[PDB]
Amino acid sequence: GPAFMFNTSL
Amino acid sequence: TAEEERFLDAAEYGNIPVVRKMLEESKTLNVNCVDYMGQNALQLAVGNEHLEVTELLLKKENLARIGDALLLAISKGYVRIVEAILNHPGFAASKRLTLSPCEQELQDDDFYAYDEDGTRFSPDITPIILAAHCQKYEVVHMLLMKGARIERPHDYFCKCGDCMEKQRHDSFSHSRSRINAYKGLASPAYLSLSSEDPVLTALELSNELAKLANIEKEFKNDYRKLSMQCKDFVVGVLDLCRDSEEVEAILNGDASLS
Amino acid sequence: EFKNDYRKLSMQCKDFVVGVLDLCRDSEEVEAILNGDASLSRVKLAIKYEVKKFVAHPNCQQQLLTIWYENLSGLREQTIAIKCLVVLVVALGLP
Amino acid sequence: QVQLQESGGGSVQSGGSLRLSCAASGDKNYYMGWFRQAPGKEREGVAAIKSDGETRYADSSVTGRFTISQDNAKKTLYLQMTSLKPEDTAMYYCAADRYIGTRWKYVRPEDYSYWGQGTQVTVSS
Amino acid sequence: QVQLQESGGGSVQSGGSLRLSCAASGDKNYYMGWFRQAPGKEREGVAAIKSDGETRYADSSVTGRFTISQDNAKKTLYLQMTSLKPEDTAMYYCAADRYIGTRWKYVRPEDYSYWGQGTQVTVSS
Amino acid sequence: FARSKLWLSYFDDGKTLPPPFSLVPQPTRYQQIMKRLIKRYVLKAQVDKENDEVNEGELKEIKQDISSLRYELLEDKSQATEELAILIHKL
Amino acid sequence: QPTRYQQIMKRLIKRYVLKAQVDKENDEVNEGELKEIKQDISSLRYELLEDKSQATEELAILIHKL
Ligand SMILES: [Ca+2]
Ligand SMILES: [Ca+2]
Ligand SMILES: [Ca+2]
Ligand SMILES: [Zn+2]
Repeated sequence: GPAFMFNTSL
Repeated sequence: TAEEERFLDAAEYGNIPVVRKMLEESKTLNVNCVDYMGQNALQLAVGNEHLEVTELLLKKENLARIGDALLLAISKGYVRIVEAILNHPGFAASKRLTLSPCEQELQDDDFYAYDEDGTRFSPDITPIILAAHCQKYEVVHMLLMKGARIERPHDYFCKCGDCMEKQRHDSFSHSRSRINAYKGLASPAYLSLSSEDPVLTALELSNELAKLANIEKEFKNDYRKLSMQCKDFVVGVLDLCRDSEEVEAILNGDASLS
Repeated sequence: EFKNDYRKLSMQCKDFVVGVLDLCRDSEEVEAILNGDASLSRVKLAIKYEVKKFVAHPNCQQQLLTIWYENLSGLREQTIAIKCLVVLVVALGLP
Repeated sequence: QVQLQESGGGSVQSGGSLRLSCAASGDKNYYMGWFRQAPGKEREGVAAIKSDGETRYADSSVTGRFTISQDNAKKTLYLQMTSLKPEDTAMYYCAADRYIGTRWKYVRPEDYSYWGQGTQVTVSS
Repeated sequence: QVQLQESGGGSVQSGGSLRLSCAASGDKNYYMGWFRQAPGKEREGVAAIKSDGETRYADSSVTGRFTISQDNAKKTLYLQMTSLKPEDTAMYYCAADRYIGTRWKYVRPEDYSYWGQGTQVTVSS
Repeated sequence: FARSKLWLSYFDDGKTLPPPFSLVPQPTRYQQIMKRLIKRYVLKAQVDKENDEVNEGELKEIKQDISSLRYELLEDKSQATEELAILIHKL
Repeated sequence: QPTRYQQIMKRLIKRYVLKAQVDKENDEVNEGELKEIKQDISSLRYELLEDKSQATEELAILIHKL
């Protein structure tokens, strides 16, 4: 979705 | 009834012990009872930011105003309430977040209705558009993770079937619908989190909104305001550069000062 | 002596009807605010009562433009020079 | 101290109709209501009416079938009970109070200071 | 009331592989998950998956070695267990619920209303 | 506003030709719309009020909420002590 | 995997999002924001008072056994 992932599901 | 008067006050003022007790033992209670403004328990709890009451209400099936409570929560930026509502099978199981405002206005399921007739916001305003309008960066990210996108409103002189029949039908809902879509596209919350190159996207969108200001003379101020939003977003990104490499990326794009 | 008190209250009624007009979202709602219960009864009253922001509001203006260009859908989006061009065309052929 | 005495109770077959009367003796009874207490349970509200006539009914089971009313001038409180059910069998009290507050619209027994003796209503199916 | 029945459990040697199946009977099971209860301890989460397929796994010991999945259309819940360890010996339950909320991402047993009978998994080293 | 007055002069059918060439001879639907807009206005007005700056009096109201809450809780804590104090007498 | 320009863009956008959130937190507090805190105390009061009542009922039934 988002272009950038700044954070793999936690 | 007294049970509904007591229940509505408990939800509105966050009386969690009473809300939980009534949702458990009471068999004569209508969770969809409304107050003097036609707001049920869910809308009263969301408005006052009662997350614990909100989750108790959503466990109760046949609860109404699910779609409006999400929009109300998004408008106030209650991130914890939003993810509680977005975890209601009305949203989780279906594809309401993914579908466009036009596709939304074809379902006619009155999901985002706040009362017998009408919606709290304009019917063309989807959850993602509303989150972009309010500039809720975390809410936009949550909706983007679900697949929600803003559909571009097409060109003004578009001769497709949709743009022809919508202009013929109302021509005022259509004009306001495209402003709302562009008001979400031009938001820094959606500009930064949607495209891989927000600076390029904002520059191109700024020109597109500037041209529409001339075409739509009556809504010229609305489009000029949105153009300035894209104009000072790229200035804001340029202001954050701290070394030459970052500046050379913003100015030259991917030394031709493109 | 209490002119400022009454002028302040008049503006409160002036921007209430502008506020209600600002909330209209489709043509039917606008046609209810402007035409009352297409005779623009409330638009004429607002002009008569000098409620300028009501008449100048984009919701009212878009309704006036539609009546202004009744059968001139093409001429609505034409440039100013073309509109001035058709004035001369009308002027030359007016008889 | 206002004096409340209940009358009209008795034994009725299911689906029948009953009318309870409450004679009030005193002036500070601006708030009156009817309360039932089924055996083995706690006293719960049924209806409550102000002096101006604003009423609220406890739950939605009694709404539409129970009607509370007051001569007001004649100092009498009435409870019109229609479509009686076996679960309606209880001891019915009328209570009065000079003031209740924001909690009046809940019909809660603890908000009423003066109570009658109560009349037994037994609905048989 | 959704009916959950577990299958696939048994005795496996350490480091082995197991696959647990959960047959669901009902429609309001938008949230399902797997829970284990080792003897002498409390029931704890293992994994949880939504209808759209968003999953979360309890702890990091089961991450990468346990995989939860659901036919969804065919109303079946699966737990692929690989690299079994002796501490994985427990009783495994599948639970379902119509709604969880902000606490879904914690995989907490108290948030699930419908439970299966549970199948015993005994990993021997 | 002035331009609209110019437009309204031409909406009537009487002013057709230029002066030189003019010589030759249960609730109704409106009530439903009004109810929607007024409710839309009341809710919008309440949202706009909630966007106003918070005053000292509004903050003092919250300060008194903590003041009232403190007295209720401390007395409630004292109720636990007295209940346990009399519990020792029986034991 | 990402190009160098993508790495720079990700840094600046995250730098923008955090800077925008800091600037929002510098805006004036409205009445609605304060009402949210007033309801936090309202909800907290009901939870605590009921919790205090739970202590009383537990001790009330403790006397019956004793
Ligand atoms: Ca203020
Ligand atoms: Ca603010
Ligand atoms: Ca809260
Ligand atoms: Zn089109």
